[PDB]
Order: sequence, then C-alpha cells, then structure tokens
Amino acid sequence: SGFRKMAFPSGKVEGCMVQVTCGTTTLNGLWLDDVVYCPRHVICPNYEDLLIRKSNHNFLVQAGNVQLRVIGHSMQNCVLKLKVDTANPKTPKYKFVRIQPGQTFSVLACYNGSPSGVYQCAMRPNFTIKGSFLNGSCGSVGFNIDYDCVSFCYMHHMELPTGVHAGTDLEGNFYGPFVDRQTAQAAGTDTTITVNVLAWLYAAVINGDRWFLNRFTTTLNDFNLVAMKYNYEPLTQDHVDILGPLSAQTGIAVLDMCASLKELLQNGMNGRTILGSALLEDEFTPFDVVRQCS
Amino acid sequence: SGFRKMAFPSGKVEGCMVQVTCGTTTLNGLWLDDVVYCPRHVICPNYEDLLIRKSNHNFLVQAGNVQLRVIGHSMQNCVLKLKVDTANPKTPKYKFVRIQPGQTFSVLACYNGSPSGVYQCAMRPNFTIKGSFLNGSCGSVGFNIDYDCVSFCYMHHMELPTGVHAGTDLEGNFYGPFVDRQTAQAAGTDTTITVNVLAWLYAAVINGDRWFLNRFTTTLNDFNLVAMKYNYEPLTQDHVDILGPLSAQTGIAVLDMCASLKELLQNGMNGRTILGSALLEDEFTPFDVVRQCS
Ligand SMILES: O=c1c(O)c(-c2cc(O)c(O)c(O)c2)oc2cc(O)cc(O)c12
Ligand SMILES: O=c1c(O)c(-c2cc(O)c(O)c(O)c2)oc2cc(O)cc(O)c12
Repeated sequence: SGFRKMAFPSGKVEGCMVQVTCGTTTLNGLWLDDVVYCPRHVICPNYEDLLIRKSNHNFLVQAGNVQLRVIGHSMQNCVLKLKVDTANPKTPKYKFVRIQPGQTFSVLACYNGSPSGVYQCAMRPNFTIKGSFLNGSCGSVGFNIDYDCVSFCYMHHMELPTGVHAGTDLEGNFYGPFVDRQTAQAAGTDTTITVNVLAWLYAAVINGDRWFLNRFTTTLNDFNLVAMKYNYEPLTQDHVDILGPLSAQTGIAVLDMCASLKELLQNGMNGRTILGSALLEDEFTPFDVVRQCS
Repeated sequence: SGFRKMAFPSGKVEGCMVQVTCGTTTLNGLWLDDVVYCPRHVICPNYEDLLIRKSNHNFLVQAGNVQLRVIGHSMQNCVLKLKVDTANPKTPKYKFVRIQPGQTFSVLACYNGSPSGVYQCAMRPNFTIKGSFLNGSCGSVGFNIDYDCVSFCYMHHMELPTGVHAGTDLEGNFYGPFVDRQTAQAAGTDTTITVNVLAWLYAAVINGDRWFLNRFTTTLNDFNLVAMKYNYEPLTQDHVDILGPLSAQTGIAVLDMCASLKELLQNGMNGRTILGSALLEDEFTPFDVVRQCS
C-alpha cells in the first residue's frame, strides 16, 4: 500500500555524469559511449561563431578523478557534442526520446558533475517543469527507465522568472518557445493535466480513499464544459481508453470518476485530504499509477 | 529555485541489492563486503528454533545473474546475516546508523532483488513510515548519503493495518513497539513534526512565499500551548538553535515564524498554497531545507 512521488533508481545515470569546463564556465555533461553531451551555453550571441573559435584543448572534461581527452567537437541545436577518446564503460542501453506535456520523468540534479539528488517531474502543458535547481545545475538530465533501457528526455538549461525551469531534449531542441540566451521570455499560461488527476483519483480508490466518490455520472462533453471553467485541459475519448485499465481494476467508470472530479472542483475538499494531499495532484500519469498500485 | 521531495542518488545502494530465497519465500537482501543482510522472516514462531534447523545450502542468494555461495548463517535480532564467499566489489563506504523520529531518509523500493523506485520518507513520531511498498518489497533499505558514505538506517519488514509500514535498523532492532510476526499490533497515535513544519516555512520564504508571514511574535511556551491543541509536537529550545541558520538567512526569528504557524493553524490557508501544497508539510528537516535552499 501507499502512494508516493517515486523516481526511477538513478544508478545507471550517475555513471554517465561528467564535468565540462570551458573558459571560466563549468557545468554538467552526459557521457555515453565516446560522446559527452552538454548545453552549448558552456562556450559563452551567435554560437556558430563562438564554436568555430574553439579548439578541442579548450574543453576540460573530467569523469570523477579521470580527465577525458576531447578529440572532436560539434553542435546539435542547443546541445554541444564533445567526442572523447574513451568510451564510457558504464554506458547503459539508452535512447533519446522526446516526451509530451503531461508525461513524467525523473531528474538527477547534479553539481560539478556530481549527482546530489533525484526526484520526479512532469512536463507542464506550457513546456516548463517545476524542478529544484540551484546555480551550477545546468546539464542535469531527466529520464525514464524501461526494464534496462534509459530513455533520456530532458537536459536542463535555464530558470525562467517565475521560478520554473526550461530545457531541451537530448537532440538540443527546446521544449516550448524558449531560447538559450537572455531575453524577456517568460512561461505562458499553464493548465491542469486532467487525465493525470483522474489517474490519481483511481490511485486513491486503490489505496482506500473513497469519500469523494458519488453515484452520479456525466457525459464527456458536459465534463469538459466544467473543466474549461477551472483551467483544466479538455478530456478526450483517447484519455478514457488510457484510463480503461484503471477503471476495470476499481470497477469505476471513467465518466463516473469524472463526476466526482466535477464535484471536487465545484465544492473543494471541505477539510478532507486525498492520498495525503489537500489539492488535486496532476503529476501522476496513468502508467505511474499502474506501476505503483498494481 | 524550486523545492521538491528529493531523494539521494541511489546508485551506491543499487549495487548492493540481492535476492534471497529460502524454501518458498523470496525477498530482498543487502550485500555488503561478504555478508548478506535480510529479514529473518525469510526462514518462516521461535526463530532460534527455525534457524537451527537450517543449513547453508538452504539459502539461495542471487546477485543479478550470479549465485552467491552461502558459507555461514547467523541471526542478529530480527535480521539474518548470511556469510558468502565473495566480497561485494561494489561495496561503498557505509555505516549502520539508527535514526530519530522526525528525521528523513531515502527508500530504494526493491522487488526480487531488483530496484524499482526511490523516494523520500520521514520516520514518524510513532515509529512508522508512510512508504510505498507492494508485496515482495521486504528487505528494501532506507539510507542517507554523507559525501561518499552511505548510512543505512532502515530495513523494511511489514505493513500495518492502517497502510503504514514498519521495519528495523540494520542491527535488526525494530523501530517502535512492533514484532516480526502476525499479532493485533497497530500503529499508535501520531503527531506532526513541529520543527520540520517551521523549516518548511523557511524554505517557502527562501523561495518567495511570504503571504503567511506577520509582524507578530510569540513566546516559546505560548506557542506550545497552541501546538498541543492541534496534535503538534512541543517545540523545544534546542529546536530553535537548529532553526538558527535558517533564521539568519531569511532574517526572520524562529519565534516570529512560530507566530505565523499559530495563525496558520487557527485560520487555515484560505485557498492559498505554500510551495505547491495546501497543507502544512512536516517531512523536511532543517538539514533538508539548507541542502536544497542553500
Ligand atoms: O543554458 C544556460 C546555461 O547552461 C547556463 C549556465 C551557466 C553557468 O555558468 C553554469 O555554471 C551553469 O550550470 C549553467 O546559464 C544560462 C543563462 C541564460 O541566461 C540562458 C541559458 O540558456 C543558460
Ligand atoms: O518481516 C516480514 C516479511 O519480510 C514478510 C515477507 C514475506 C514474503 O513472503 C515476502 O515475499 C516478502 O517480501 C516479505 O512478511 C511478513 C509478514 C508478517 O505478518 C510479519 C512480518 O514481520 C513479515
């Protein structure tokens, strides 16, 4: 029993973190096979100009107590690729995967190439994440693990004025309309991930929280009319199919659960809690629930 | 910026998890040097009798794809110690430390010797933890990491009727008045960890949440009179010294912050949130705050 924000074990990613120093800038890098990936901001603006003025000996790469020799450098969008002469012997099976808003992943916060903490995050609908990063965390990566394969999905770059964070996939393509330089850019308006809230309500039922249930049901369209008023994402039919397995385990139809959520939005919780929370949590996917509530 | 429930990177602990099978029972074990630690329940009651009827070949220990040969067995309180012929080459620097109620630690949830997730926990004042464990998680360990040294503080054993969890330290001594057999035992009444709530309020101020602050101050004794009414632990003078460093960074006296907490307890939050939470969080220690809000 129990339900907690659970991150993937980080061992496979810890063995890939390195320190990249160029000039007076030091950040974190990701060492896979004979390539080190890090934010191109380390060379700091026309980055093509700045990179052409660099040489291999300008990049100091340290894997713990062993310095790696850079034999090549290249840029892929906002990510720098430093070729080294040594393939990382701890390289796990991995993939570069771009995730969707509403999906979750684990973050290994790192400083000077040294992991310090691990936690779960969701990609918000506005393509920011509500992370925990201090100065020197650039290059920390987000990831999921499927069996033995690490799917890298995020590299951290910057903090926005509202305190949320922005980054790229491992191909260097930013999530959202953000750029790796100082502008007036700010996060857009955010919405609540409706499908995740419903999954979380199912997790609550699996764990014995039932006070919010009711005998009512609603139509898909009548729920979305109420969800738009409370800044919730519209629920699609495809979201109902994904919530199908959770509906069968609990014997509660999705549209049955939607009626409870509509009641929770219109009335609040009245001093009660759900899974130890006094608000509606939207950072657990249906997969996260099944993984932890199976 | 940002504040999240952050666990320690689990790599150093993942390399110690093994699978222990005796009879038809299979659970998780902890392999350090040439010793495997696991709950004595694996031999299942007079455990001294059950253990005397066992032999080394009765214990199947598997470290991934390599079976470990048991050359000795011994019991230490509720923990079994299986001596193997191979010292774990991934053994980190480690210590066995018993923690105090109110302290936090990271849990590496494991199934069949394979890590599946990592999350933060606090030892509740009633010596239970609000974990996330499914069937087959016995032997999962809780730990802190200081620099390079892993302080193991918890081994999971059982779930109580209320859904909370109970276990021992790595010497096999239970936290709380619980025993490793089926009785009518239940968790006692719990209290809120007052010093941790105050630390969390400091983290909120460091992260820009200030709406709950006020110009009032209170005495230590007048705060405890209000804390006893809301099932909060009494605040001691020693708790004020520990909150000292957080008070200096924010320029807010501890007893100044106590007046805000008293107001929050008497009035609630009135629809507002603190660090993304609608209730008062008590599972962040002062050390956890300084570590993440430095
Ligand atoms: O991508 C960026 C980045 O990596 C860093 C950064 C700089 C350092 O000196 C570090 O030590 C560090 O960890 C990160 O700053 C930035 C500042 C911006 O305004 C915009 C950015 O895009 C980055
Ligand atoms: O300490 C205990 C324990 O380890 C297990 C357990 C049994 C299994 O068969 C497993 O596969 C497993 O992971 C754990 O059950 C218990 C059941 C009790 O009533 C009391 C206990 O103290 C334990």
